[PDB]
Amino acid sequence: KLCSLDNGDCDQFCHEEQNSVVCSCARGYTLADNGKACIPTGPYPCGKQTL
Amino acid sequence: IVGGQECKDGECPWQALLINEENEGFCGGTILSEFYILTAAHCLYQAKRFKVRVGDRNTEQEEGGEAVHEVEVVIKHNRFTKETYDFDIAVLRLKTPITFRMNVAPACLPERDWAESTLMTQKTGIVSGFGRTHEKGRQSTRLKMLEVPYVDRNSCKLSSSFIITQNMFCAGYDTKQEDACQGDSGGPHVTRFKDTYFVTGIVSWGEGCARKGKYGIYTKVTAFLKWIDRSMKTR
Ligand SMILES: O=S(=O)(/C=C/c1ccc(Cl)cc1)N1CCN(CC2CCN(c3ccncc3)CC2)CC1
Ligand SMILES: [Ca+2]
Repeated sequence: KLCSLDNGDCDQFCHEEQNSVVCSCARGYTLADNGKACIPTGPYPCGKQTL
Repeated sequence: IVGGQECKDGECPWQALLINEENEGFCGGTILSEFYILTAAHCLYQAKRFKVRVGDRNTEQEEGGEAVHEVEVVIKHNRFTKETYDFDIAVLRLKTPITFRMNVAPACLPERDWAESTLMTQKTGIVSGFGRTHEKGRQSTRLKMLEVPYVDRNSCKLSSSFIITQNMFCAGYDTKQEDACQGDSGGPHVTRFKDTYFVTGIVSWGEGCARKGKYGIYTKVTAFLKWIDRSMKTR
């Protein structure tokens, strides 16, 4: 818990619903298996520099 | 964009340009998705009829990554007014979809709560545009980018000569000669979080460019989220 700690260890959005942490991602991403990391589901996901 | 660096290959892919009949950029925009562009409402006045350009980093040497799109419908906020510049925001529905390629990609829209507490509490944000590199010079040929520290909401109000509404926020420097300028309005104000960028503001206005004592005024994106979603469903 404590999305203030280090964003609750999420990659993006962090919610404190109930007693625990709850991570989520922007449209175009899917939450990983660890419920923390965000994974792109396309070749050009938002907010990512096309380097 | 006075001061600041040049947007290198792929660094500012969500940048957009509003071009008029003369085919000259008059304002900026942010690519939200393949069909929508984010811009300032007051930019809708500075041009007769216009189109938007993506994947363009040098207004001189044609780059194959470019594309021109026509506007299907402009959703301009009703509450907007030139007297206060409050609600300086608008969303554009493109006729044809944007082909995401290098130098052409959308910027993420964040959740309101998360953003205000994690995004806007960060030290800096990034602003970019093809606008003047000087208060008196001409529109820039190269797309620039500028790291602009967030400004304590209080200093903002004090330094400002006008009512800084709750739909605006300050960013820039007090003395350093760096800040947006004309032509840059409507452009993207993005914040970085773990290599992923988020739209946070819309280049709105300022009293001159990089003036000592003054700051850059940006439309608070987090305050129109639900409005932007509604707009992407058109309304
Ligand atoms: O030099 S400029 O070209 C701007 C460059 C610039 C710099 C930083 C940022 Cl982030 C955005 C734009 N110029 C200055 C004066 N205003 C015209 C002003 C008219 C009065 N005004 C207000 C604001 C809020 N309530 C009531 C009145 C602000 C705008 C028109 C344009
Ligand atoms: Ca070009």
